[PDB]
Parts: sequence; C-alpha cells; structure tokens
Amino acid sequence: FIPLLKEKPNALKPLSESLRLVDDDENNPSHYPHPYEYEIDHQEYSPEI
Repeated sequence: FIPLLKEKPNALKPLSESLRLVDDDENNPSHYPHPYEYEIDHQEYSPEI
C-alpha cells in the first residue's frame, strides 16, 4: 500500500521521512509505516479534554 494522505497537519513529523521503510528484521519483512505516527508518539494531550 502506497501512503495516500499527503497532509500531515498538527503533526510532530513531516510526511516525508514518515513515508520511508523500517529495516527488515527478525519479526518483520519489508513494509511501509505511517505519516502521522510521531504526532501519536508522545503528544501531551488536551487538558480541557
């Protein structure tokens, strides 16, 4: 699957290096990760929520 949402808004990382490949190690073959993963990585959440 080619990544299909090029918009990376309110994100902690751009979409470019987020659209890369991780290494092919003992648990995973070659595949593609997500655009907005770093925004989901350690974001301090909404205080009013």
